[PDB]
Amino acid sequence: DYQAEKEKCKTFLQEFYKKNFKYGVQLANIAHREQVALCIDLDDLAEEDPELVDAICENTRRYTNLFADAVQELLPQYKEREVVHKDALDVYIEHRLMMEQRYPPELMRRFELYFKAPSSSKARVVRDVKADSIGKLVTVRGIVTRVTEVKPMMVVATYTCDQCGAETYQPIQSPTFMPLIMCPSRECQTNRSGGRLYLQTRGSKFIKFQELKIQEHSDQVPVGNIPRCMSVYVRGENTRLAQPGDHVGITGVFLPMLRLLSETYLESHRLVKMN
Amino acid sequence: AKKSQLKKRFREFLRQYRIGTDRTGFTFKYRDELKRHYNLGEYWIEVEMEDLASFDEDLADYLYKQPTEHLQLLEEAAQEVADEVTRPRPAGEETIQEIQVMLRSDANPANIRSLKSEQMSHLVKIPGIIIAATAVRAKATKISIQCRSCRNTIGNIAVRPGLEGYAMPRKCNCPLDPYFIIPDKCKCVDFQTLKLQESPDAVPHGELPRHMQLYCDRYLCDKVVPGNRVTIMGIYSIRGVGIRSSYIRVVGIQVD
Amino acid sequence: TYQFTVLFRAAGLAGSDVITAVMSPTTRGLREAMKNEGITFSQPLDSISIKLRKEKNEVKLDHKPESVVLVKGTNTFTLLNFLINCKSIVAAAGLQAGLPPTLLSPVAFRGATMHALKARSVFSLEITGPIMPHSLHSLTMLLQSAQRGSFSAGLYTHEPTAVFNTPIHDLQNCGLHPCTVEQLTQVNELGKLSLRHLEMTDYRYTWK
Amino acid sequence: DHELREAQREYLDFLDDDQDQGLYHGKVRDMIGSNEHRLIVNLNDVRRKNDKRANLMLNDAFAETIAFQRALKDLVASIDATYAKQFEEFSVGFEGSFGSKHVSPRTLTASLLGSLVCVEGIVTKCSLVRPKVMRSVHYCPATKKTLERKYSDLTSLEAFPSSSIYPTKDEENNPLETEYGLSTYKDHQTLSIQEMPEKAPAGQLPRSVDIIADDDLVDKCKPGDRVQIVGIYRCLPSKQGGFTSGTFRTILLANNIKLMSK
Ligand SMILES: [Zn+2]
Ligand SMILES: [Zn+2]
Repeated sequence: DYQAEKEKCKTFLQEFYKKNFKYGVQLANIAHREQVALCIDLDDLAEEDPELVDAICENTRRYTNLFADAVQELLPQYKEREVVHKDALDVYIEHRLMMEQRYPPELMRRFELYFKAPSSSKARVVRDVKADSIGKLVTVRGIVTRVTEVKPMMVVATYTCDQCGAETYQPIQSPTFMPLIMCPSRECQTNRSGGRLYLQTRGSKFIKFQELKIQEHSDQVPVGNIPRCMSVYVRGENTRLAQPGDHVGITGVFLPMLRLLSETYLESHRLVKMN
Repeated sequence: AKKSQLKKRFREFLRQYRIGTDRTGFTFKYRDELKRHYNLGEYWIEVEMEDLASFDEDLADYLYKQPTEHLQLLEEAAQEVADEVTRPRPAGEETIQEIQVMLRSDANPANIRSLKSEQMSHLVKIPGIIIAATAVRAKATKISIQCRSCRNTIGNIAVRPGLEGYAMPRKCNCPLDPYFIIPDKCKCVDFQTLKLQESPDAVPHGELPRHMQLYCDRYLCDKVVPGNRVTIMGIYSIRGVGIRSSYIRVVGIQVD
Repeated sequence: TYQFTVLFRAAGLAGSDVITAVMSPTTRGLREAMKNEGITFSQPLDSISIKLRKEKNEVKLDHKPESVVLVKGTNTFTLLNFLINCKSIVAAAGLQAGLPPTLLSPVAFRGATMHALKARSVFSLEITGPIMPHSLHSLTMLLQSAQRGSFSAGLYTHEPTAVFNTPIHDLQNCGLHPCTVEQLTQVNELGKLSLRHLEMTDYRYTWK
Repeated sequence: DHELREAQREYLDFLDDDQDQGLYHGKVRDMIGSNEHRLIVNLNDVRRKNDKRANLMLNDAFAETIAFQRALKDLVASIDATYAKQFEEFSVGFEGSFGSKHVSPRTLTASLLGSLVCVEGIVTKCSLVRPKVMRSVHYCPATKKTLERKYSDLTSLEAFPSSSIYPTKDEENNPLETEYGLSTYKDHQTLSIQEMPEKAPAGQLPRSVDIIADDDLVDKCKPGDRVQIVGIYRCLPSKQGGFTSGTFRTILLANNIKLMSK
């Protein structure tokens, strides 16, 4: 039951021994817009319950969302000193609400949650990341050979139609998508003629994106064999954290690329510049 | 139909042709050869064209002008005769193998530059020199298809010889085109493509030699290597606006 | 069975003093299975890679008449139970799949079926079928009187049962002629060998 | 199928070499202990114990291979149930003496299709080890239901073109989410073998054959090696639009890769 998992995650988050509430303080900072990246460490979960550690290590896709939702639920009860920001997204939302009186959780989200590899986990070479570790948590190491410039990536789209006033939503969970052509709002359906809605870039959500290629250390590579590469996707605060020619060790998720045989990429979670 | 009559006439030719005179003795030439080759494991025969003309001039004249169907009928007749000559076969060899018929004649050879467009789908005899060859690939003869949705099976489909395919059905009898070829339920034969170059003397002055693509099948594969002078007997056939590539289905090779 | 043959003997036969049992074509796996059940038998005829090398001397004469196994004493009862409960007596694949082993006996038992040997005279006399020693002895006894002590016999033997002649050292109610009992209570002289020609001239036996 | 049932019974009897010399009973235990899922079966032993199965396997590899794999799975389940539960299907590899099936890329004609062969040559090129999908486990957040699906392609035994990969909607159009960690993936590599340069006729180009490796058979040899591949020989049908040219290419599935020089 995923609900029980979420309750267990919340119970861990609210009460953490150190009894310094590291998670509580950090969630309060996030509610105060003082912190964006929250890195959950798995050794603490091992201290409480190692079964959850094994379960989260087997599939680091659902439990990331579970942790994000738990943090989102815990956030409201820590907003003490209101806000001191001037977000354009918040201005757009405020004016839209004012007109409304006259929402996906990801849309109302600015915290990114990442996990840290437990001390038990050991680093692996690029050649050692086989097909039996798809969807699991891995820790590769190597030399970065190429880094791309940071570009915005659409996360959720926010369309507006001239005929109606209800803004349309379109989450983007794929590398490619097709923009909405006709407005599906019930106001337009009643009119029997869908409006030619347009995407409002001001009300949309964008995230920093970066792509880098990690190679293999020459000494570790066998003499006969040639070195192999790997593509790593970096999003969020982890961007601008690596430069070409740097020895790094990356903890992330091994996933295939879909667009029966497929390519693979690494979803980075924690980047460390080892030597 | 007339096809049955033609097949019966070919069978009679195979079973009744004899060589020799009553002063020495008579020996059936093609029945004995068929028996000997089938027992040896080589499933082919070399039928001359003057012999067939002497037995039945009409039958020879229907092979010099419509080689496809008449050659197919001749091959089926050869298979039936070979089956009847060695009727009590040893255990495990009950099924009868298919026989390939090769043709030969003593006519004067033509030239590659003399092949007009009127002589299409006719037996031709052109000399030349081989300058290229390809790897021995596979060509299907019997295929079985199966629907992707309702898994209906339509087996024992026959594919025409030469560089000619088979248009797959659209209706399932299950979306449009639901049929795929079953991999293991396919019978294949050897397959090769050569390039014949005009003889070094027939080439006119101040002009480069011309070429022609050839097609070889079954026991004709791996018989000629590049650099050999050959005399080819085959069927002229086709594989810009309305332009079609033309090749030569080889049915006989005489390496010189 | 379809792989091996056993012969149970009473107490006193072949010079022994207790119940015996002889298995001619034994294998290493079957012998080890016997060891792990309490049977005490006795054949009268990489570190794991080194252990296999040691077994090579042991596994040389397997599937051959030199792997004869002799069980004695009360161990025959456990041998009977093991054979009844064994999983390799009945073949699971082949022509003799599912057929239980054949039992032969000179006297009646529960489930027995009376059978007869085929006799036909051509002078010569031919007898075919499973010939047990008492039948052969009785036939010789009859032919001695009938032929006035002059006849010759040609015996065709079943080879996988020739090693049963390997030496091993109150039967009045067993249901045998006293002469046959006297003959069968001797010491096995032949070894891995069986009679192939018997000749009787002037009431004297000269076996070949 | 009755024939398949008979083959399965005979192969299960062959594998359970317990009351005989414990060869293939020990081998299965060794494979389980070493955490593998492929058993190398020498067919000299099969020919010695059951000649009919040896010849039938050499002449019809597909059904006999399937039966042998299922018998091996049953025997492993007998030895240890949990280990058999870990792996969906076990694999079998062959070795020994094949007779007239000891061929080279030049003498590998089209009459050997569907027959277990053993090809000798020298590797020329190898591809990259990319994963392949076998089973995908989906989940519906609305109904709290876990869906499952199996896939197959034309480059595997029991070939079948499977479509509708990675479904996204339920019967009632409920959203579906794919759990990558619960799905099963396997490797895939493609090689090419060439006839030995010393045994190739002069003038003519050397011949070649394309082979397919999967699972533990990947990254077993590099270009320039003298190898000896063993596996089934089969054709790959090609369809263009609504037409088939009829000139299919030939592939060699592999179940045992052995080096020679070492
Ligand atoms: Zn609208
Ligand atoms: Zn259908």
